[PDB]
Amino acid sequence: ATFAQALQFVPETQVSLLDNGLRVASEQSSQPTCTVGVWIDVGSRFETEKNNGAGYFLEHLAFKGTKNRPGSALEKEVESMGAHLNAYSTREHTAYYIKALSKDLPKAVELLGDIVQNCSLEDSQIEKERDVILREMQENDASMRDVVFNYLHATAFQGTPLAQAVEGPSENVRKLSRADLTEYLSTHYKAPRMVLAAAGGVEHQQLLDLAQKHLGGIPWTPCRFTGSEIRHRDDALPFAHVAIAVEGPGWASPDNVALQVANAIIKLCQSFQTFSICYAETGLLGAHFVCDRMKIDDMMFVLQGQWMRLCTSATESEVARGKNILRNALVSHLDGTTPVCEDIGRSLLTYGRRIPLAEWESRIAEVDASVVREICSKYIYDQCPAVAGYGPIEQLPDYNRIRSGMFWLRF
Amino acid sequence: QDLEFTKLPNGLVIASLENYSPVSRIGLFIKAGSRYEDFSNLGTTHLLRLTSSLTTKGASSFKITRGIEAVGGKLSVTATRENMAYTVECLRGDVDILMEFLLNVTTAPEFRRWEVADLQPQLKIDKAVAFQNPQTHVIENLHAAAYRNALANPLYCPDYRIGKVTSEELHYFVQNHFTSARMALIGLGVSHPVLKQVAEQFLNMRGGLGLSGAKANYRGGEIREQNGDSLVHAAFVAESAVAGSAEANAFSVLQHVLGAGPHVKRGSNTTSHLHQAVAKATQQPFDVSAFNASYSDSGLFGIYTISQATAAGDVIKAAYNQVKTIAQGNLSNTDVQAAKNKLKAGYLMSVESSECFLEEVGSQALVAGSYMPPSTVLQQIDSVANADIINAAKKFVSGQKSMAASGNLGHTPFVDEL
Amino acid sequence: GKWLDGIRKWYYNAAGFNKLGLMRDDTIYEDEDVKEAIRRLPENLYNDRMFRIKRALDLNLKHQILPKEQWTKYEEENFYLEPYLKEVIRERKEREEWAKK
Amino acid sequence: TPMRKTNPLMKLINHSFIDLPTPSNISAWWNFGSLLGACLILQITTGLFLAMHY
Amino acid sequence: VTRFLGPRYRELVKNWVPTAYTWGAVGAVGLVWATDWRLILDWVPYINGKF
Amino acid sequence: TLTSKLYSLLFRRTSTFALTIIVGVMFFERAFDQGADAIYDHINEGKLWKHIKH
Amino acid sequence: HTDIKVPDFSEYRRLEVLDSTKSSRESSEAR
Repeated sequence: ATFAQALQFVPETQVSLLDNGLRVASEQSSQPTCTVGVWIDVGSRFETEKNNGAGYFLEHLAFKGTKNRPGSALEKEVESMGAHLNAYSTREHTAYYIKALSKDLPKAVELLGDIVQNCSLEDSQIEKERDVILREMQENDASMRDVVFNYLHATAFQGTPLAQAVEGPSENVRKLSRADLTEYLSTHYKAPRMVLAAAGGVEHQQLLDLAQKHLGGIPWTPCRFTGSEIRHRDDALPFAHVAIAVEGPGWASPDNVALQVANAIIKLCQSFQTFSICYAETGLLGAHFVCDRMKIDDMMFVLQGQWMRLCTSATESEVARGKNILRNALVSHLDGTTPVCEDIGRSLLTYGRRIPLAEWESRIAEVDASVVREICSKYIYDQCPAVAGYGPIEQLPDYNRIRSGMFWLRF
Repeated sequence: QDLEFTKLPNGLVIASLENYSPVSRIGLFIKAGSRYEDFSNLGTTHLLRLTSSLTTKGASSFKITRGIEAVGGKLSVTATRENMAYTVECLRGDVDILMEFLLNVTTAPEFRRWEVADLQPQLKIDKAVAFQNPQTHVIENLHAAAYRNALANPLYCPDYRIGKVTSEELHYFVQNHFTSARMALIGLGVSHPVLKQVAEQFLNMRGGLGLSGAKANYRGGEIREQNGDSLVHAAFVAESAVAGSAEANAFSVLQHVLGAGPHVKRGSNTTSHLHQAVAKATQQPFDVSAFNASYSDSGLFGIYTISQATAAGDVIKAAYNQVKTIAQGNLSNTDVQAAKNKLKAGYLMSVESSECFLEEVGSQALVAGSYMPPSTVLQQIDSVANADIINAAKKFVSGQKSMAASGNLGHTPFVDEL
Repeated sequence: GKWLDGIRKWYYNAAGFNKLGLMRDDTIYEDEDVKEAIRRLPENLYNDRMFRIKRALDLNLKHQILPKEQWTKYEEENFYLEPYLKEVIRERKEREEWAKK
Repeated sequence: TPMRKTNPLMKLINHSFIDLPTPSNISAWWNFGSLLGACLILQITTGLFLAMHY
Repeated sequence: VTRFLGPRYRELVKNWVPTAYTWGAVGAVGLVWATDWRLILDWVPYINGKF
Repeated sequence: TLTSKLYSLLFRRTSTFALTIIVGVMFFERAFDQGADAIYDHINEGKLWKHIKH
Repeated sequence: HTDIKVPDFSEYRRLEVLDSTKSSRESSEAR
């Protein structure tokens, strides 16, 4: 029927708590496939300088061998089942998930346990991963958007442990011994810091039984935003990359929805996007655009003018359009077993509960033009920003010019 | 609930589902594609899918864009060598406006010549960004070097046609191919009665057939693109069976025996025979897959390899040998079952996303007219036997090869050598 | 020789461009011949010169000086721009000599 | 584009004064030139008021 | 003028009314201070040096 | 906190910043002029004719 | 590219009054 009724149609995600602390969540559906994964509340933010690349290295070698079966055997079993075994690591989250058939739900869950509980850190495999990661860092150096975002994080958080990259420095990965990885696993991969989330054609009782069988052996038991800038000049690069951000509220904040609407509200730029990267207690709200050498200043002016217009003069039609865009993006994102499973895991990790879609719609409905402009002025207006520019960066206005453009003399 | 491929009297095959997802998704799949254009209007379809937002007879470009944005939905155009889909996604209560926009875009477009001229430079940028990944470029050269009549027509307009696509050609193509009998309307969130109503809005659509032509004749030609790239991408192929045939299922199971793609993050592809062979063939980084495309008139099963130039030949040779070994009959039963599991899982997992499910239903409606449930697809996959796979491998090995390569090309063998 | 070398070393130390991390060729006036000589420099030398000049400008703006350890040493200086500038001047003088005949 | 880069008078003012590429290491001596203009303005203003009675 | 007759422009004017009032106050107080009007500068509690 | 209200009310919008600047200009002009006059009168007390005329 | 470590700026940062529970937003407002 209506949008609200359709949201009510969405099945709930049953959540149970094991004895050791593991939080098992599921969302029953009629799909013949499923995606079962383990989300660990451990990331680059929790890593000191000694082991900045520990989590990434463990992500690399997790699928290359467990104690019960060698890495070749594990990969062969995954391939024979027809499933896809994938993993990712952010500065605050880690995840190992398996996209499989519903009838393969048991084995897959067991597999996850073998990946998490008893991980085999073969020294030869560790050296192979060292070589591979040393190659991979140089490979990733080509992608300038990720380099720009890493620059932005490093300059924005600096002294905070939130500024170090997920990959970690070359010297760190070179010297990252096996004992360091084992200590990282021991101190980090432990319930209740973990969530086993599944979606698709899965029954919550079956998932709970499998979690108790294979994930019951797990042991029972100041962020600061600095408005700095970084600009790496390289005129040989064809286009300049710019990412400018300001402090954003963490996961637990009602203002996130209004900021999402404002970003949705926001062509000189060849490719211009708006990001609202949220963390536990901090966040980066801003824009990333690619530019010609001769048009950086105009694009920065246009973006800051849009920011000021939202902060001061936010009309009702634009806010309604932003709310509709946000609703459509929210509903369309949660299409497919993998996206909903990832949402379940992350939401349990950050928000708690699962924040159903009806509450999201009600919160969006609360949002108003007055609310949009008030929150934008709260977070954007007259705030010292963090800027990251990858060459050719010469026409990019100096930090004082950008900071001055962060406010209006007419207002 | 289940779909029902109701066919309207004019010929418009209308199908509806009742997935209670808050986003209603509608899709108009026309049998028009790049194969249906010829040398006279080559590259017309590439601009045709970029003119979705142009002003129509019943709605203006500004009106279309602003209404679609304000509603929050999206209107996208997907194109392949046989079919063209207009997919519109909106909220449940916002179906009528975007459906009218879709009607205006497809049935009665008004290609204002100045708007078409302004849009034409976008062709260069779209072609360049789409050619950023080497796979698409090599596959385009492969289709140009394999077929000669219909499927050889590129998806992206040729460089010489970038600035000379007149609006008259667009009108001719639309009115000769966007006809009722060559189209299918599929609605996922939309309940069947309103889908019938919008189909009734579509009732007076052009005529009852189009200028379908050509047969996609096969040539054993090759295209070589001498570039300075350190990495070389090659793809050598042989004519497989048409789409929707048991032999097509055999070729797909064969490709999954050879190894279509990775299954473990940063995996070594232990099951993939091609990856294992090339690993001992060459030590530098590589990537080998069994390219397999199926069409109404013909098909193409082959090997795609990304390797170093100095090792290129070796790599492909190894890959070739693997298929030859399967052609000799060295195909066990365990890896066959593994490949069948891979194919079934891949199909079902692709069907998960509503976009891909809509695309699959639209393609089935266009080529069959009756929905094929996934259980029947799984049964057909299981029906394939080892002897059929051996026959498919023999057909690939014995057939005339067509190859397309790009890179340094200092060591890549030619078609006769391969 | 020895006396002249001592006087030259004294002048090099007295001239403060070594304090800012600069080399002698970085100090030369940028006229047309020097502009073409810079254009003829290899990319590595051009980038090194550009960074050294930028660092010197940054230090001068801060009214600071590079640490005494990091100062350029008279006995360890490269005259990278000398061959290119001499060649450019030679070509210009050849053109003028032809143009005066 | 900002209004400063559209109006021709604003174009001239922005190009010559607002967005003029100027070396960062410029010392206090380069101030004096600007001071000179100011002095001129003073001499044009003050002297003008002297002319009303001289 | 016809194009400006719409709800959005009314909302914009409502948003900018506080700014207009503040700038008008700035201008008025600046004029009073610069001219030393003393018609108005007599009411203010302080600034009663104009005996 | 002092700033939590001051900056939010006065220094947030530049128009309010200018308004408080002008009000402060008035008050500072009056008080500074009075203080400077008092200092000058005290420093050379008796010399000035304002005292003599009494 | 991962060598993104910004050199220490602690010697230039405004000396915080105290290590109170003052939020970063409040400190920025004060500065």
